[PDB]
Amino acid sequence: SKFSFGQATPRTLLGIIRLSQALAKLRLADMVDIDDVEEALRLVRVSKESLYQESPTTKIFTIIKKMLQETGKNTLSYENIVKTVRLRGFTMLQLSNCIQEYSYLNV
Amino acid sequence: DVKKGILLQLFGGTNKTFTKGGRYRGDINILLCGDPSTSKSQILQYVHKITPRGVYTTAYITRDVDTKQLVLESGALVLSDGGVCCIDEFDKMSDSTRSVLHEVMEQQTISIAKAGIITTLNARSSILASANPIGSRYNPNLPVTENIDLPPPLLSRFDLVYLVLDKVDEKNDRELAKHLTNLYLEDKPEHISQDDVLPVEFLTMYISYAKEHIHPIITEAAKTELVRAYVGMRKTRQLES
DNA sequence: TGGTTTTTATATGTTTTGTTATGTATTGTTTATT
DNA sequence: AATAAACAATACATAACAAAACATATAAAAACCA
Repeated sequence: SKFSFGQATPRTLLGIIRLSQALAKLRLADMVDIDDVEEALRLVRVSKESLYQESPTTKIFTIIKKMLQETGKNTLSYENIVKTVRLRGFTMLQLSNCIQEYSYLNV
Repeated sequence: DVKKGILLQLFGGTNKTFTKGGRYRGDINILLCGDPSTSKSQILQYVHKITPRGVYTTAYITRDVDTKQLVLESGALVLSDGGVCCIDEFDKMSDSTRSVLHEVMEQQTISIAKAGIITTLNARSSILASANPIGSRYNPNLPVTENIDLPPPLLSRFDLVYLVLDKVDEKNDRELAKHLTNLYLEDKPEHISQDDVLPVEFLTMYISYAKEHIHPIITEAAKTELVRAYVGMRKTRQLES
């Protein structure tokens, strides 16, 4: 698109490997750790980044949508959603309010 | 296709001649085009490390006055009147020096007509040229004959072209990055021997034995499948290639 | 005459086609050297 | 004859637009039955 430029090449992957080797050479180590690659990728992404210059019931909604993406049944008998809400960490009053809100929203 | 072509390009073929006025050499001139940043230069160096004669780029007759004689003084293709010759950046090359490669495409000769010398001479090896799609690096919305900015007369006479375009996607480039880091997994590739791979010293001995011990004849029995293979591109340089 | 239909004048919209200006890329021209 | 390099002159791709072909609409004229 509009702000795009170039594409990913294997020479850039080789340069990322070379920059990780240079970062390991600057730390005088015989091995390449995980700290060099995450610095090199941050370096190559911030090299182009200068051009731009709660969940209280949303978690319950994602849990209900995960159960709606595996089977897709909007029933009135909830026996598994109440068990995963009990093992998810929160209470049942917010669960009942979320059930009433999404039944009012008709999902 | 590319590795098979350079393998049979260094295998050569059959060079047969007549008694007085005819000669033919089993030879293929190859060209590479498509997406950049892949193994192209690697190949362009690897083959320079395989052949015993070749330059990484024609010669010229001279009337030497000290001995009053027509000497020749050269390098490049002239030196490699045997083996291969590697040329990179074919599209950025000038048009004045394209006329000498226009003769070495299928004629394998040098015809100099200048001050002091009018001489045609022997100059056959095979070219290996790597080119680029102008500024395009290949476009799917344009034809192949216009995307590389290469003349049709000089490209129909080319024996073999190679679309070495990448067309990046999944479950391919992932194996590419995995194979490039698999030798970075260990500090030394001592584990390169337990696979189906011939060594270099056995390969060059087999290639040198096959190039100097086999003179194959093209019988009439393969006539019928050749005619129909020609008409599919027709619906003589391709037939000679 | 009198209503009704048909053509024309006026008015605007749509798509194809051809012209021109211009910034950038290509190509020719000259001179020194091999 | 070829190469190189600095410079000038020309061509080219496209932007912006004009204009003609192609197309429709409706109030006023104009035939025209009747």
